[PDB]
Amino acid sequence: SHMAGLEVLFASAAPAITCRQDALVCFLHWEVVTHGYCGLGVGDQPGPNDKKSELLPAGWNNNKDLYVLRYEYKDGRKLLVKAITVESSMILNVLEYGSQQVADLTLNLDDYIDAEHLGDFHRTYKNSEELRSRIVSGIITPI
Repeated sequence: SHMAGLEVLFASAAPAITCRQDALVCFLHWEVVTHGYCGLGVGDQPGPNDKKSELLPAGWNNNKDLYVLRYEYKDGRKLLVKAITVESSMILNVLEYGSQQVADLTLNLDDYIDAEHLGDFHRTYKNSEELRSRIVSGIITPI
């Protein structure tokens, strides 16, 4: 049991996946999404193109140092997700925009992404299952 779709998302974003970070944030998007959420858009205030969507928002990958993404839960529970690049790592930091609850998590790109396999979804992810737990158990659960 892990939900289907990461391969698709990664295909659907494929032109956009250029750096390790991009793949990291792509994996993150699908875990947010498969656990109740719908993406809303880029940035931290709603721009003019806020489609409720499962896809990555347009310009989700413009800034390789900082990723800013807004989500909104199937039923309720809105979200502001920041993936901050630091050296060989990312800091995930996530706000429930309406309980100012806050989650954190740091991830070593050296241990999870392969820059030498970016062009191949099947070898991009070095530790799908650990990466999946850490993210679930560290960012999603603290609803």
